[PDB]
Amino acid sequence: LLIEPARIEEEELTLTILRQTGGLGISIAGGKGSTPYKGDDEGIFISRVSEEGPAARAGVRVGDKLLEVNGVALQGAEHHEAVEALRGAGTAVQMRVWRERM
Amino acid sequence: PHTNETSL
Ligand SMILES: [Cl-]
Repeated sequence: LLIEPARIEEEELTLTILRQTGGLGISIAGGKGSTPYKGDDEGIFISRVSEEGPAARAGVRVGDKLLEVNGVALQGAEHHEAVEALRGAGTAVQMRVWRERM
Repeated sequence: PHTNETSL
Protein backbone atom coordinates (compact mmCIF):
# COMPACT_ATOMS: atom_id res chain seq x y z
CA LEU A 1 0.00 0.00 0.00
CA LEU A 2 1.95 3.02 1.31
CA ILE A 3 5.62 3.28 2.24
CA GLU A 4 7.43 4.14 5.44
CA PRO A 5 9.07 7.59 5.29
CA ALA A 6 12.76 8.30 5.55
CA ARG A 7 13.64 8.17 9.25
CA ILE A 8 16.71 9.32 11.17
CA GLU A 9 17.36 6.47 13.60
CA GLU A 10 20.10 8.04 15.75
CA GLU A 11 22.07 11.27 15.72
CA GLU A 12 25.19 12.95 17.08
CA LEU A 13 25.38 16.71 17.59
CA THR A 14 27.36 19.55 19.09
CA LEU A 15 25.48 22.30 20.93
CA THR A 16 27.38 25.40 22.08
CA ILE A 17 25.78 26.41 25.40
CA LEU A 18 26.37 30.00 26.55
CA ARG A 19 25.95 29.81 30.33
CA GLN A 20 24.19 32.92 31.57
CA THR A 21 24.54 33.55 35.30
CA GLY A 22 22.63 30.81 37.10
CA GLY A 23 24.04 27.73 35.37
CA LEU A 24 23.27 25.68 32.30
CA GLY A 25 19.66 24.92 33.25
CA ILE A 26 19.85 21.13 32.96
CA SER A 27 20.11 18.00 35.12
CA ILE A 28 22.31 14.99 34.35
CA ALA A 29 21.62 11.38 35.32
CA GLY A 30 23.76 8.25 35.29
CA GLY A 31 27.38 7.23 35.54
CA LYS A 32 29.72 4.30 36.04
CA GLY A 33 28.26 2.67 39.14
CA SER A 34 24.81 4.31 38.93
CA THR A 35 21.38 3.18 37.77
CA PRO A 36 21.25 3.38 33.95
CA TYR A 37 19.00 5.95 32.30
CA LYS A 38 18.38 3.77 29.21
CA GLY A 39 18.69 0.01 29.44
CA ASP A 40 22.09 -0.86 30.93
CA ASP A 41 23.85 2.19 29.44
CA GLU A 42 26.11 3.84 32.03
CA GLY A 43 26.35 7.10 30.09
CA ILE A 44 25.62 10.67 31.12
CA PHE A 45 22.10 11.49 29.93
CA ILE A 46 20.31 14.84 30.13
CA SER A 47 17.48 14.25 32.61
CA ARG A 48 15.97 17.75 32.40
CA VAL A 49 16.28 20.91 30.32
CA SER A 50 14.80 23.98 32.02
CA GLU A 51 12.96 25.57 29.09
CA GLU A 52 14.13 29.07 28.13
CA GLY A 53 17.41 28.27 29.87
CA PRO A 54 20.84 28.41 28.23
CA ALA A 55 20.89 24.72 27.24
CA ALA A 56 17.32 24.85 25.90
CA ARG A 57 18.03 27.75 23.54
CA ALA A 58 21.03 25.75 22.25
CA GLY A 59 19.06 22.66 21.18
CA VAL A 60 19.67 20.29 24.10
CA ARG A 61 16.81 17.92 24.89
CA VAL A 62 15.87 15.37 27.53
CA GLY A 63 17.59 12.03 27.07
CA ASP A 64 20.52 13.33 25.03
CA LYS A 65 23.52 11.20 26.01
CA LEU A 66 26.49 13.39 26.93
CA LEU A 67 29.67 12.15 25.23
CA GLU A 68 32.18 15.02 25.38
CA VAL A 69 32.41 18.54 26.80
CA ASN A 70 34.98 21.06 25.52
CA GLY A 71 37.41 18.32 24.55
CA VAL A 72 36.86 16.18 27.66
CA ALA A 73 35.50 12.73 26.83
CA LEU A 74 32.94 11.28 29.25
CA GLN A 75 33.60 7.66 28.23
CA GLY A 76 33.20 5.40 31.25
CA ALA A 77 32.94 8.49 33.45
CA GLU A 78 31.37 8.45 36.89
CA HIS A 79 28.57 10.86 37.80
CA HIS A 80 30.62 13.28 39.90
CA GLU A 81 33.32 13.40 37.21
CA ALA A 82 30.68 14.54 34.73
CA VAL A 83 29.44 16.93 37.42
CA GLU A 84 32.90 18.45 37.87
CA ALA A 85 33.57 18.57 34.11
CA LEU A 86 30.50 20.80 33.74
CA ARG A 87 31.19 22.93 36.83
CA GLY A 88 34.47 24.26 35.44
CA ALA A 89 32.66 24.70 32.15
CA GLY A 90 33.21 28.42 31.64
CA THR A 91 30.91 30.81 29.83
CA ALA A 92 30.95 28.70 26.63
CA VAL A 93 30.25 24.97 26.70
CA GLN A 94 30.56 22.81 23.58
CA MET A 95 29.09 19.37 24.27
CA ARG A 96 28.86 16.32 22.02
CA VAL A 97 25.55 14.51 22.47
CA TRP A 98 23.68 11.45 21.18
CA ARG A 99 19.94 10.99 20.69
CA GLU A 100 17.03 8.71 19.80
CA ARG A 101 13.71 9.62 18.23
CA MET A 102 9.94 9.59 18.98
CA PRO B 1 19.98 1.96 45.23
CA HIS B 2 22.08 4.44 43.28
CA THR B 3 19.99 7.04 41.44
CA ASN B 4 22.01 10.20 40.76
CA GLU B 5 20.78 13.61 39.61
CA THR B 6 22.46 17.01 39.60
CA SER B 7 21.24 20.43 38.49
CA LEU B 8 23.74 22.46 36.46
CL1 LIG C 1 27.24 13.41 42.64
